[PDB]
Amino acid sequence: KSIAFQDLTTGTADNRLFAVGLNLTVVAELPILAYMQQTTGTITVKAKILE
Amino acid sequence: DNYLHFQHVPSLMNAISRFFVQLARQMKHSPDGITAAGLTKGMTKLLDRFVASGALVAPRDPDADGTEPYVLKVTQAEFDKWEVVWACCPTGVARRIQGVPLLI
Repeated sequence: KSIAFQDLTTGTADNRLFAVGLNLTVVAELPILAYMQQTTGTITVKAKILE
Repeated sequence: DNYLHFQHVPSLMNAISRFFVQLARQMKHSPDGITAAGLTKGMTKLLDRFVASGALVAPRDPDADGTEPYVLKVTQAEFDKWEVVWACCPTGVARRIQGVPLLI
């Protein structure tokens, strides 16, 4: 939202040219991935009576 | 002779099994899914509730067995096979009583 333009020419005493500059910043979320190896297994559930 | 011919002993375990089934069905919709870490917290909560209701009691002999009413443990052999087991000490019933009169 904040916009402000800066002048870049001393004057029209040399070339008759008008120049104006602006500065911007860009925020980017670069992704990095770590390779994995997949294996399968099993989980079993049992119920027991103590002693 | 398995302490099973008493009516309530199968009833407690059947109720706990039904509760576990309902918990596991809901857990399957979680992002990770069924996990050994996830299956311990819920079981601890339900077993604590059952202890609070009075269904599970401490072992009769504190020397031989620990004071805890239930033991929940997870064991791992290799990486493919996991195992989750819980043991319980059911409440007893009072059905046979004997009196012995004496004379001073």
